[PDB]
Amino acid sequence: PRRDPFDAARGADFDHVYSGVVNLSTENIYSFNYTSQPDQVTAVRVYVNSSSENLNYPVLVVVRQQKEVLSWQVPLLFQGLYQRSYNYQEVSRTLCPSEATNETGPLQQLIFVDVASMAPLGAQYKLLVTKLKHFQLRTNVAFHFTASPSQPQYFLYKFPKDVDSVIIKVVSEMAYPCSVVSVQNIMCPVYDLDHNVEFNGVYQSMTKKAAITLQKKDFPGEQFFVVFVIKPEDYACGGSFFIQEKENNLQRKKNLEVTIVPSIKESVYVKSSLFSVFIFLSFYLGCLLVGFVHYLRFQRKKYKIYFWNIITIAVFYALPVIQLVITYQTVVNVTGNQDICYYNFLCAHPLGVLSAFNNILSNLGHVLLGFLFLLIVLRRDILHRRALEPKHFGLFYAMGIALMMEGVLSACYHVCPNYSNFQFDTSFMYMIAGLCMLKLYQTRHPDINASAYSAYASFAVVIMVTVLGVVFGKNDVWFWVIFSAIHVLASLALSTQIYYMYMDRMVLLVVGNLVNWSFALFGLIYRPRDFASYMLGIFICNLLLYLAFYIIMKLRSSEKVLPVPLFCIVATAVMWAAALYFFFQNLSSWEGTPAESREKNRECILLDFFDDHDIWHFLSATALFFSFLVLLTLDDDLDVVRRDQIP
Amino acid sequence: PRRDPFDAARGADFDHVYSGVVNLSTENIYSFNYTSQPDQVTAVRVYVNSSSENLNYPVLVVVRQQKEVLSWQVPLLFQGLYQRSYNYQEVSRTLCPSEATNETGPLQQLIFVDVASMAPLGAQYKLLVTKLKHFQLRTNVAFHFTASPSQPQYFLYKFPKDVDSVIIKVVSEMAYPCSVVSVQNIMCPVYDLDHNVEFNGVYQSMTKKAAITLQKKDFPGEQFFVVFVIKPEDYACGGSFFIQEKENNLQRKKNLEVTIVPSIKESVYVKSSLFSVFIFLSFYLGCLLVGFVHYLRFQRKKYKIYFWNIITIAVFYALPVIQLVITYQTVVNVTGNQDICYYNFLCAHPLGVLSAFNNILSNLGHVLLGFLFLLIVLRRDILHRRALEPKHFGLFYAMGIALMMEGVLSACYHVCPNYSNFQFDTSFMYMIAGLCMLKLYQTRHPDINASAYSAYASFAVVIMVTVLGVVFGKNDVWFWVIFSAIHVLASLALSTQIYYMYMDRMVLLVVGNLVNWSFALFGLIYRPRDFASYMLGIFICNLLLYLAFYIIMKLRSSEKVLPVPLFCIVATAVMWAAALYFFFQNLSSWEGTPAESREKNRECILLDFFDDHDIWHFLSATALFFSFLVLLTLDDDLDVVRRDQIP
Ligand SMILES: CCCCCCCCCCCCC/C=C\[C@@H](O)[C@H](CO)NC(=O)CCCCCCC
Ligand SMILES: CCCCCCCCCCCCC/C=C\[C@@H](O)[C@H](CO)NC(=O)CCCCCCC
Ligand SMILES: *[C@@H]1O[C@H](CO)[C@@H](O[C@@H]2O[C@H](CO)[C@@H](O)[C@H](O)[C@H]2NC(C)=O)[C@H](O)[C@H]1NC(C)=O
Ligand SMILES: *[C@@H]1O[C@H](CO)[C@@H](O[C@@H]2O[C@H](CO)[C@@H](O)[C@H](O)[C@H]2NC(C)=O)[C@H](O)[C@H]1NC(C)=O
Ligand SMILES: *[C@@H]1O[C@H](CO)[C@@H](O[C@@H]2O[C@H](CO)[C@@H](O)[C@H](O)[C@H]2NC(C)=O)[C@H](O)[C@H]1NC(C)=O
Ligand SMILES: *[C@@H]1O[C@H](CO)[C@@H](O[C@@H]2O[C@H](CO)[C@@H](O)[C@H](O)[C@H]2NC(C)=O)[C@H](O)[C@H]1NC(C)=O
Ligand SMILES: CC(C)CCC[C@@H](C)[C@H]1CC[C@H]2[C@@H]3CC=C4C[C@@H](O)CC[C@]4(C)[C@H]3CC[C@]12C
Ligand SMILES: CC(C)CCC[C@@H](C)[C@H]1CC[C@H]2[C@@H]3CC=C4C[C@@H](O)CC[C@]4(C)[C@H]3CC[C@]12C
Ligand SMILES: CC(C)CCC[C@@H](C)[C@H]1CC[C@H]2[C@@H]3CC=C4C[C@@H](O)CC[C@]4(C)[C@H]3CC[C@]12C
Ligand SMILES: CC(C)CCC[C@@H](C)[C@H]1CC[C@H]2[C@@H]3CC=C4C[C@@H](O)CC[C@]4(C)[C@H]3CC[C@]12C
Ligand SMILES: CC(C)CCC[C@@H](C)[C@H]1CC[C@H]2[C@@H]3CC=C4C[C@@H](O)CC[C@]4(C)[C@H]3CC[C@]12C
Ligand SMILES: CC(C)CCC[C@@H](C)[C@H]1CC[C@H]2[C@@H]3CC=C4C[C@@H](O)CC[C@]4(C)[C@H]3CC[C@]12C
Ligand SMILES: CC(C)CCC[C@@H](C)[C@H]1CC[C@H]2[C@@H]3CC=C4C[C@@H](O)CC[C@]4(C)[C@H]3CC[C@]12C
Ligand SMILES: CC(C)CCC[C@@H](C)[C@H]1CC[C@H]2[C@@H]3CC=C4C[C@@H](O)CC[C@]4(C)[C@H]3CC[C@]12C
Ligand SMILES: CC(C)CCC[C@@H](C)[C@H]1CC[C@H]2[C@@H]3CC=C4C[C@@H](O)CC[C@]4(C)[C@H]3CC[C@]12C
Ligand SMILES: CC(C)CCC[C@@H](C)[C@H]1CC[C@H]2[C@@H]3CC=C4C[C@@H](O)CC[C@]4(C)[C@H]3CC[C@]12C
Ligand SMILES: CC(C)CCC[C@@H](C)[C@H]1CC[C@H]2[C@@H]3CC=C4C[C@@H](O)CC[C@]4(C)[C@H]3CC[C@]12C
Ligand SMILES: CC(C)CCC[C@@H](C)[C@H]1CC[C@H]2[C@@H]3CC=C4C[C@@H](O)CC[C@]4(C)[C@H]3CC[C@]12C
Ligand SMILES: CC(C)CCC[C@@H](C)[C@H]1CC[C@H]2[C@@H]3CC=C4C[C@@H](O)CC[C@]4(C)[C@H]3CC[C@]12C
Ligand SMILES: CCCCCCCC/C=C\CCCCCCCC(=O)O
Ligand SMILES: CCCCCCCC/C=C\CCCCCCCC(=O)O
Ligand SMILES: *[C@@H]1O[C@H](CO)[C@@H](O)[C@H](O)[C@H]1NC(C)=O
Ligand SMILES: *[C@@H]1O[C@H](CO)[C@@H](O)[C@H](O)[C@H]1NC(C)=O
Ligand SMILES: *[C@@H]1O[C@H](CO)[C@@H](O)[C@H](O)[C@H]1NC(C)=O
Ligand SMILES: *[C@@H]1O[C@H](CO)[C@@H](O)[C@H](O)[C@H]1NC(C)=O
Ligand SMILES: [Ca+2]
Ligand SMILES: [Ca+2]
Ligand SMILES: [Zn+2]
Ligand SMILES: [Zn+2]
Repeated sequence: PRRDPFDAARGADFDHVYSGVVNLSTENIYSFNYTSQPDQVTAVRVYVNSSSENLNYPVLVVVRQQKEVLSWQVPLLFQGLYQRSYNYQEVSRTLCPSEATNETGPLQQLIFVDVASMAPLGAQYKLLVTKLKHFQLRTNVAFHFTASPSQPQYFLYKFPKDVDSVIIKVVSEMAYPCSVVSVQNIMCPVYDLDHNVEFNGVYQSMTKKAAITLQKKDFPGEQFFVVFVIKPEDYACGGSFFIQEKENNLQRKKNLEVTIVPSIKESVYVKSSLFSVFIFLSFYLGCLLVGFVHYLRFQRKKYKIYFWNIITIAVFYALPVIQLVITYQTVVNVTGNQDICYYNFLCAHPLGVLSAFNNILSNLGHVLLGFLFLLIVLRRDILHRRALEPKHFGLFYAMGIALMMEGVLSACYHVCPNYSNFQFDTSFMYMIAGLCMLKLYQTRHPDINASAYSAYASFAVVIMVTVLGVVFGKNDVWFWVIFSAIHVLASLALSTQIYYMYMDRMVLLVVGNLVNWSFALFGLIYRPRDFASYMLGIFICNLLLYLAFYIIMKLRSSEKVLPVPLFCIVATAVMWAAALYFFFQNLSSWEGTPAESREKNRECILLDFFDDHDIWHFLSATALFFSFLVLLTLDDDLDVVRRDQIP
Repeated sequence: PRRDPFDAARGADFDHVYSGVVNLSTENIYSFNYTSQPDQVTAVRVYVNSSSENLNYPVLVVVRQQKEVLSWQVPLLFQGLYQRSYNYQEVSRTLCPSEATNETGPLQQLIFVDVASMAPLGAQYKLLVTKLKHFQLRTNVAFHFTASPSQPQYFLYKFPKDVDSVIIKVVSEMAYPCSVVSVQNIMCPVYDLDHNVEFNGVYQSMTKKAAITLQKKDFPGEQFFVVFVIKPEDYACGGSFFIQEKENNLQRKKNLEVTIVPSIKESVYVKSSLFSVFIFLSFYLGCLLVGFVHYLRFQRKKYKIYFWNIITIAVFYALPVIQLVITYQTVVNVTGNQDICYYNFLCAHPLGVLSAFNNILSNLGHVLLGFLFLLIVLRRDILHRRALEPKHFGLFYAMGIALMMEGVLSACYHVCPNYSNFQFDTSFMYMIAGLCMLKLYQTRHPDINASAYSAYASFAVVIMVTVLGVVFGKNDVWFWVIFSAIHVLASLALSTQIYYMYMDRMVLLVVGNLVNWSFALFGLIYRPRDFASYMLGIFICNLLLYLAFYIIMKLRSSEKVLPVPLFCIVATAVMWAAALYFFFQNLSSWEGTPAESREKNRECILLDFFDDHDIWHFLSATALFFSFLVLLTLDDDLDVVRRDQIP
């Protein structure tokens, strides 16, 4: 079979459109010839059109280079998820470039394009082969382009000498189509197809936003390829089947803008760590100063088992979650799949094997303030015991331990947030609250009744409300039924609690009922994603309302308050308002697909290191500490009445 | 460029070897022609050989059919993991068949094969195109074949009219190379390459064994393709640098044998469920019978808060694990990746959305026997309270709840076992043991000391030993250090405990030390994969061994025993022996890669439903129940001594 390609290989030119017709007894060969100079990269792009009547007899296209062969067919055919098919009549591909070194010198390159078909009568085609002027990407310079499910794109980036780490930020002005962004190494071939893109590099599915962080040391040669591949359907990105438009002539054209920006330096790490440590060591320093001043001026002129049980429970609850999150982080590091953790990729600063270092360093406040509260409670206990030789000190010990464990579990959860972890930190608080309530009720004894046995009934209702939330997830009318059930339960539980402990009585009862109804309407506005956290927030705010009612009844001239109580309460109110502002900024969400969560990402504001969530962590820790301080030292004037005052 | 393929397309013959030389000015074209008859499937296979000097100028091969174009190059190039390359001189592929049905009638088919190269002098090649006689697979008939990294294979299976579910079992005699087995649907194209095989169907990585279960209703047309693809390196399958035989020219040939077998029916499900329920309801029936007999013959002629605390802890520990395993199962069902859960794939029988129904139904014994034990203890407590108007009843309630929770947590773990789940069920037991020991020590009071505070020191040593095991995993001499440490700790802890409670005393001390040293030797022989479970087993065996000294001392004519105690001890001894036998048959392991774990899979022996692990579950539950019964009813004869006997 002696065939000479050069006999019919037409010497073709770049940037020229060739029309043709091919059938069984015909085949078309085009020969393209060019030269590559040193220290310069040239990419070639091939475009083929064919009309859609060629369904049973497509047009087969083959591209031959010195070491590679590529091939496809027009129109491209895609298989849907629900037995549906799509066809695209325009196909474009970029051929893998070969860099030229000064030692090698300029090289001559030859390319062959073969177009064939098996149509009995004839198939029409149009061909166009061009060079790419915009192939190499520059730092800090935004680049716009367009992609299609049959026309994938990819570009080249070279690391600058000084830069040690970069971030690729990709933004589109509209979702649907949804795509995949991949980063791969230089060596050919380049996997830019739907069925092999998620094989080599690191990739992220995206609809409106995407961000990837890279380090120089992981790329030999200090260069990489960025590949953009569109998908035929939006099922994987939270959408439905094909959204046909007026122009859809099948095409899903997505307009994209890409930027590559250098990352921060380690001085930012040092400054952020020092600030975070000092802002909370200031509390210890101030407490020591106040104690020293009081000693200089004013002085001159049983529960152990209830502590060790909680310690044991905390340790043996914390260990497995630590192991699980370690496994998650290792898997994410190894595989390169970045759709596992729901980070805030715009301000996820890594350190070592850690992906988001800031989100873990932000939890220092919980631990430090819990330890300081434990120290204060221990001081009070020691002083009381020495004076005797103040009854619920075990409750305050449990409070401090719960604060510290909240910090620890939040740090564990933020290693890799997904939809299989929030439950641990949500449920530890339920366990601690149940233990504390049971111990308090037993310590109070029945005596009269006591009260009306509402506490364990409410806790049980909480238990199967959590069970029901586990069973049915956003299931028809069950959602509204359980929502109304829990709201009414909280309402009448607060009602009976305030009644069992006189116009102020029913005035405050009506106020509390109105506040609970306001909570109900707020929940009606925005549906609650998770039931356990919703109930926990309602429970905490109900306790705050009860504390407010208690202090308002104490402030009716029956008793007095020291400077420390009202200083603590005003600090608590201010800090709670400040924290509640930041609580409503959600930069990610495990409720939806990773792309939808990525749509909400935001840059960070404080010293270029901390986003809204870190500030929320800080403020919540401070507010909880001050609220606990209010709770502990509220009854101090009653010490004036001697002979075994209120405990 | 008008070119006629038929001018040089030599009419070629099947099963004939064609040799040739091609270069820049020469291209070889072969035309193959055949016919497909109705109700018959034919597949075509293409083979290309090329020598090794064609490194910079390979041979490019293109295959053209009516609706598909395929292409590759010889020698095939593969990229390693640490910057290495491999080249293969022989390539072969199977073309996607098109089945002809009676309404369409026989179809004439034409195929073109084009061979080209850009060598400046000349490149040699050899080509052979054949039909496949053995393409369709039959039921219960083994089939042998051979595969290579550059010669993937795949076959077709059609569901019989009556079989509703099948199992594909693949077996090879030697690992290294390690391969991938995939199941996909009928519609072309077929992904049989390293970079796209894990995209559409369901797949498993294998070295010696593989097993996949399929249901008919998931496949339109009731047929599928089974694809076998070998890998260039063994890194993903627990392997090191690829092994090269003395003979090998590079080629990693793998001999495989594949069988397809129908699955079991629902009658087995019904029979197994009935047997599992009744074998444990027999205990309730016998207890009721003995109570009725005792009533007919012999009669004719404070802790509440502890129970509720334990219940709260159990519930709020159990829930998040349930959510986590639900998420795991949903993910493994959706993504089709069967390397996530470490099942025993040879006897994993699905039901609904459950992948291994037997491994969960085998846990009924724990729950049922725990309920029976709790009922017995409650009866004893009620009778004692009625007689008064019997001290550690809270401890026995704790044991019953612990049996409940062991059953529940093991059932949760077996939903999808991997290297993230054993920690929960391991740690709950440590938490329960610590709480119970603390309660016992506090209630018994120091009085004298009490003892030497050995228990708290031992538990602390357990604490940071578990922490260290979390930190260092098989890290050089540290492994041996911690091993010797906890064996020594157990030895002297047991020595102190027995000494604090007389040649018999020294005899028993020597016996206990020798037993602990035997444990140390056994641990030296086989390394402990997990530290926490090793410590738990050591503690359990030491506990029943301490019970052994207790009874042997009690039978020194000072006191007697009733029929129930010695029946219980003989029962627990024999059932512990049987359970310990079944405990050493490991059919899966998360220590290694999924393929290495699959190497240990085994069929199931009991009623075609239950493997060895299920028998272990049953026997362990029964043995634990009888040991608890031994503990509860050991001191009954001393009730003869009235006036406030021992509590
Ligand atoms: C019975 C005696 C006291 C028991 C003490 C233990 C239980 C009280 C909570 C202890 C501190 C845990 C912190 C609570 C909540 C927040 O961290 C989280 C947000 O991550 N949940 C949320 O839901 C957000 C917070 C909701 C805010 C409500 C409005 C102020
Ligand atoms: C201290 C007062 C009583 C406390 C009661 C609660 C704590 C004791 C443990 C209760 C039983 C839990 C189950 C134990 C073991 C097995 O399930 C597992 C293997 O699945 N571990 C294993 O290690 C296997 C079993 C090892 C057996 C060794 C030889 C008998
Ligand atoms: C479609 O195929 C037919 C034959 O199957 C082609 O007809 C002849 O093609 C040769 C090839 O160069 C010409 O030399 C003859 O002149 C053609 N015959 C006639 C009567 O025109 C036909 O050319 C093919 N279609 C196209 C567009 O090339
Ligand atoms: C293939 O079809 C596309 C779409 O019909 C053609 O793209 C058009 O190109 C012209 C430039 O000559 C533009 O003015 C039009 O706006 C384009 N149409 C669009 C963007 O929808 C393309 O020229 C055709 N030919 C090739 C070789 O691609
Ligand atoms: C290798 O290429 C050279 C030129 O590029 C071929 O030399 C001529 O090839 C044509 C077509 O095959 C023949 O008609 C001439 O007779 C060849 N010239 C000579 C001097 O032999 C050469 O044939 C190619 N190699 C092979 C094996 O065909
Ligand atoms: C390609 O090379 C292989 C290996 O050299 C050839 O396979 C040999 O085939 C013959 C029969 O023709 C056997 O007797 C040998 O044992 C085979 N060698 C092996 C398996 O290593 C093959 O024939 C060559 N040609 C083609 C077209 O594949
Ligand atoms: C190799 C490059 C990244 C070095 C840059 C130095 C950075 C990574 C170092 C310098 C100061 C360090 C911090 C100093 C103090 C603390 C508080 C301590 O309780 C936890 C560790 C932590 C938070 C350190 C983390 C690592 C740190 C931020
Ligand atoms: C025995 C009882 C009454 C002791 C009560 C605890 C005392 C020592 C605690 C409770 C509230 C504390 C204050 C709370 C907040 C601040 C603001 C901070 O920027 C400096 C420290 C300072 C000023 C703390 C000093 C110590 C403090 C006064
Ligand atoms: C009570 C106080 C002392 C508790 C302090 C807990 C701190 C030190 C623990 C809790 C959770 C831990 C993290 C859990 C998981 C991982 C992932 C692993 O790949 C690197 C270490 C890292 C990031 C751990 C670092 C240490 C860590 C932050
Ligand atoms: C040594 C290897 C084989 C251990 C296997 C563990 C890996 C493969 C498992 C363990 C935990 C798993 C993840 C658990 C939860 C999620 C979140 C979900 O939205 C997508 C699936 C995903 C991301 C799972 C993917 C597979 C996974 C990462
Ligand atoms: C005592 C406590 C721990 C018992 C908790 C039982 C809960 C977790 C169990 C009992 C019944 C279970 C359900 C039974 C059936 C189905 C239908 C299936 O398509 C999805 C899972 C789902 C919805 C199960 C989810 C888990 C479930 C709700
Ligand atoms: C959405 C789920 C998953 C988590 C968040 C749920 C909890 C923490 C949320 C949901 C409803 C919220 C409350 C709704 C309304 C009010 C009244 C307003 O004057 C102060 C804030 C307050 C009191 C909110 C506090 C936080 C809250 C209790
Ligand atoms: C302890 C509590 C009751 C103290 C007072 C809390 C007040 C000051 C808090 C609670 C609810 C908060 C608001 C909740 C929601 C929003 C909408 C947002 O787009 C801007 C901030 C804004 C408007 C917050 C401002 C501060 C706010 C009004
Ligand atoms: C549609 C096909 C699969 C129907 C076949 C019937 C099978 C699946 C049915 C028939 C009898 C059933 C069992 C009957 C009793 C029990 C004990 C109970 O404590 C849990 C459910 C369990 C274990 C059932 C599981 C499902 C079961 C085995
Ligand atoms: C108050 C004290 C003495 C109560 C003692 C519990 C008695 C009633 C229990 C403890 C051990 C029990 C036995 C344990 C196991 C079996 C084997 C079974 O195939 C028949 C019932 C039988 C033989 C049980 C009968 C009831 C039994 C004897
Ligand atoms: C104290 C007794 C009553 C507790 C009984 C617990 C049993 C009924 C619970 C505990 C764990 C549960 C399983 C946990 C996870 C899943 C996966 C989900 O996709 C289907 C339900 C299934 C398979 C649950 C079935 C019911 C289950 C086995
Ligand atoms: C109070 C208890 C819960 C604290 C337990 C601390 C444990 C979980 C922490 C403390 C120090 C941590 C280690 C610190 C550094 C490294 C090196 C890194 O390459 C792998 C993770 C590893 C090995 C961490 C694993 C988690 C770790 C061991
Ligand atoms: C291997 C890890 C992961 C889990 C298993 C650890 C525990 C359960 C194993 C390891 C060592 C084992 C012991 C080794 C030696 C003896 C003495 C022999 O006469 C009876 C079995 C007995 C008493 C074994 C019981 C089970 C045991 C304690
Ligand atoms: C409570 C205990 C001390 C009762 C006596 C336990 C005896 C009978 C048990 C403990 C360890 C067991 C052995 C463990 C492992 C093996 C190796 C296996 O290939 C054959 C069975 C054999 C040899 C078992 C036989 C039974 C065995 C010897
Ligand atoms: C409750 C959380 C409190 C957080 C305290 C500070 C957290 C410090 C965490 C670990 C820092 C070092 C480990 C990070 C990766 C180790 C790799 C390396 O450092 O080289
Ligand atoms: C401690 C565990 C004891 C196990 C008791 C029996 C387990 C029964 C588990 C659930 C059975 C029904 C759920 C299985 C899949 C439901 C889907 C379906 O049946 O259609
Ligand atoms: C490609 O162009 C160069 C420049 O003139 C020429 O020397 C070379 O022969 C051309 N290649 C072919 C195959 O014609
Ligand atoms: C290659 O050599 C030329 C000759 O001066 C030089 O300009 C160029 O920088 C060299 N390439 C590199 C990468 O240094
Ligand atoms: C293939 O063989 C059949 C049988 O003789 C013949 O009719 C047909 O023309 C052949 N195909 C071609 C392209 O000649
Ligand atoms: C098609 O028709 C033939 C004619 O007898 C028959 O044998 C064959 O079974 C039919 N095909 C099917 C799928 O039934
Ligand atoms: Ca590449
Ligand atoms: Ca397919
Ligand atoms: Zn958080
Ligand atoms: Zn098990």
